[PDB]
Amino acid sequence: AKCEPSQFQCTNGRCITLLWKCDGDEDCVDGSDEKNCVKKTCAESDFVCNNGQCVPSRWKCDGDPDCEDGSDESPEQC
Amino acid sequence: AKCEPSQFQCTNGRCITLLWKCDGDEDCVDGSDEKNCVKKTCAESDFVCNNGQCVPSRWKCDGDPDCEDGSDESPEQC
Amino acid sequence: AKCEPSQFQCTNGRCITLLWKCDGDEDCVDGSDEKNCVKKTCAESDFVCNNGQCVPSRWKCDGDPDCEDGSDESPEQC
Amino acid sequence: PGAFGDIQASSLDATDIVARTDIRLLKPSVKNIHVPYTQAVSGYEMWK
Amino acid sequence: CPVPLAHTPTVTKWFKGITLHLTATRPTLLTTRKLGLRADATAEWITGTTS
Amino acid sequence: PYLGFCPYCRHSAPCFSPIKIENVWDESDDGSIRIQVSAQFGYDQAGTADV
Amino acid sequence: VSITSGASENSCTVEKKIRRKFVGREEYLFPPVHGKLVKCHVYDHLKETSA
Amino acid sequence: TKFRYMSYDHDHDIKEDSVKKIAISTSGPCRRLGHKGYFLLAQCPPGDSVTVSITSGASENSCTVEKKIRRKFVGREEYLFPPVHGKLVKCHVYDHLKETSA
Amino acid sequence: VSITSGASENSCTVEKKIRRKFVGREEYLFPPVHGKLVKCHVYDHLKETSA
Ligand SMILES: [Ca+2]
Ligand SMILES: [Ca+2]
Ligand SMILES: [Ca+2]
Ligand SMILES: [Ca+2]
Ligand SMILES: [Ca+2]
Ligand SMILES: [Ca+2]
Repeated sequence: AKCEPSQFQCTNGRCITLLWKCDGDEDCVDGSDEKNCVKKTCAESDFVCNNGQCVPSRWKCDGDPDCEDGSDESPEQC
Repeated sequence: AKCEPSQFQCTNGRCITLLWKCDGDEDCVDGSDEKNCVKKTCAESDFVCNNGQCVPSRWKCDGDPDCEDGSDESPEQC
Repeated sequence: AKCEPSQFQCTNGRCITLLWKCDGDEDCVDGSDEKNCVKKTCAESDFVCNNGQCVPSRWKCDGDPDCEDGSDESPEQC
Repeated sequence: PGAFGDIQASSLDATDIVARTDIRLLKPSVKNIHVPYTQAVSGYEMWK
Repeated sequence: CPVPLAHTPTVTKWFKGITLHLTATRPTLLTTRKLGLRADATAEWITGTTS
Repeated sequence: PYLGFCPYCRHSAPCFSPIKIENVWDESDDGSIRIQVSAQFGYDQAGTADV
Repeated sequence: VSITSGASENSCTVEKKIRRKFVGREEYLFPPVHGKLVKCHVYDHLKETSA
Repeated sequence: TKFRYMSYDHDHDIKEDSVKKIAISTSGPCRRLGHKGYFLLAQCPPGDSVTVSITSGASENSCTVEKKIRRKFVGREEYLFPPVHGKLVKCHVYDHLKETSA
Repeated sequence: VSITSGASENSCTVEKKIRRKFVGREEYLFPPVHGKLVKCHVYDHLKETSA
């Protein structure tokens, strides 16, 4: 039957939700996010937040945070 | 006689909606806008927009529109 | 007693309103505002409005009214 | 009051208007000068 | 707190009964009961005009 | 112009205001409304007219 | 009705049943692009007019 | 004048911001009647949810909670605006004076 | 949808029954944290995808 996440079984026999497959929070002792999944840090003109989310080049300080961590609007750089 | 629009049967025999008459576009072939409505020709207490629309001159740049075409926020100064 | 304002009786024997007990606008000659409520004035770090209800001068003129009478945003004060 | 035609006149411009909208007024309990009035919602509105 | 007073209801009277001409724009909870052995109380969220 | 007592304004509790609603009409089929208000519009302190 | 400037940031409002209004016998949120024109009444914008 | 919260920053320290940058809403914006400690007191129009929010650069996140904040009224008539004239009846209101203890 | 820039400040609108909907079998105002991860469909915010 479907596992509790209705998704893939990891190496220890647990199964994990794809919502966690590439979150960088390795849900299992071996596998999960440890298995290759794509991340690319955008163009060199753009800024990047604590969790690795990019923001557009013209929004590095503008009053509206385009990263949900707020990094593109912190008094540490604005 | 009154007809389709309940407006005016114009000189060329066309039932034209008077809702368009006072618009600056000759709806009928002859007449219509030729029976020119009150273009007031406002004094310089008002600015004049691209439509020739008069609006209070202190609003020529303020961040909020006053004319239908918005010329009262035109990049010609604002 | 519990008559016109269901509240108190003044020294003239009249029904008088505890809602109208503490407010600049005073009432019956005694059995009224004279035993004042907490009308204590704040410290000198607080701006004082025309009603005498103080509010922090850290605010005062800031584009957002802080007194009941609105005194904190007056061009007579800003 | 509250029926159709609760206000009437022979014409809108005439000054001989007559009506019976059950207008009644109460005591001004609050300090602030007032004239508390209670009446039927306009009978013209109910008929509409 | 202030609460409104709905317009006093014109009362029409007849043999062993009353008709209340209620006139209130907002929902108003009318209630009534007899003073006999049985209260027979009633309640209705009257709206607008009604009899 | 002039002032009046509104059932409610900036700080809820009924208070006096230089801007007060006297009547409201909504008979327009387009649903627009025409407001009578205690302030005066289009006139200066001197009473001269100005939009 | 509310001003938002300087000390005069005051407001004011009364209870008006400004329900959605329409003309004709077809409900609409906005007048449609077209299809029919019917006699209706609106408050005109020409402030020179007197009601 | 100010409020304090634990920052997302990884050194885990308390950061401050001015209270005029807080807002509360349910449908339209509420009025922040008073605040004290980790409690905000506000008057809000009826709605199906409550929302608290900040409007301060990086600190512009917000939180909402499902709550049936339906309109209610003292007395016996579903009045929308508090009546200017009428009977005064016993009602319970949260005392805006933050010293009061609930 | 509106361009609030002020430079060409304008807006457009159309009628649409944009009514809140909910996958599953219980009404909710917001996705509650705990419960079955039932199958559902949502638009991938990755603008490089194609419908
Ligand atoms: Ca994971
Ligand atoms: Ca930004
Ligand atoms: Ca024309
Ligand atoms: Ca303008
Ligand atoms: Ca007093
Ligand atoms: Ca202020």
